Amino acid sequence: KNIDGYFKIYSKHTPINLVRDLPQGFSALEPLVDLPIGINITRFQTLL
Amino acid sequence: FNCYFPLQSYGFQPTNGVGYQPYRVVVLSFELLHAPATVCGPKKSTNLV
Amino acid sequence: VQLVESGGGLMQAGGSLRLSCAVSGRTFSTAAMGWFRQAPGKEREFVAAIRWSGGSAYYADSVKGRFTISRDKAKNTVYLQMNSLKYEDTAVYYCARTEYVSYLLSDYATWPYDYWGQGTQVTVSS
Repeated sequence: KNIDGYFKIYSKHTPINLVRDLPQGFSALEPLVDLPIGINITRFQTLL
Repeated sequence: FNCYFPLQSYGFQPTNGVGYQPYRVVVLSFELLHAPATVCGPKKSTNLV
Repeated sequence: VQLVESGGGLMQAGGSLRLSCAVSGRTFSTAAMGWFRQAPGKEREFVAAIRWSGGSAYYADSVKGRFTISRDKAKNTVYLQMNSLKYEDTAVYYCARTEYVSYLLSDYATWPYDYWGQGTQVTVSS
């Protein structure tokens, strides 16, 4: 989430055993990064 | 007509009235983020009790 | 800062000439460039102006539909394409430059410019 020019990045890693879709349950994502970019963002993309 | 350039120059001559003379302006804004505080004052630190 | 004019000279009526004016030396900014002309015994007279940003042009009535002013920012050069030449176009043509930014383009017709070229003769023959 980019708020007031600051790009906050939270994340969480967890082991899973499922090939269908998101496992049902609950887990919280902890903040890892806050970049003071001030860059305008309206779109994004993934790289594999 | 009804189509103007949005900007205009200042007329800064040394003989201009103080009201029209150039003034340099600096604005300091302070910020606490969801990140470590890295800007600090000169106040000397002390041992912990 | 120097304004170096070139082109022009002699051309028969109905023909076309192009004037160039190159800006040399360190500039902070350019607001507009202009062409003026002075015929013998007559007052120097506005011909055309161009805003450096955006390239909008303003013309004296006497040259509308005949002359085109244009700019090459990368070459720091202004041009006057002088088409459908008439005897009345015979004059010394002067390049001018200003850093004064007016919101109002028509101001460049009457604004006193800061920098002037040496002048280039245009002579229109029969």
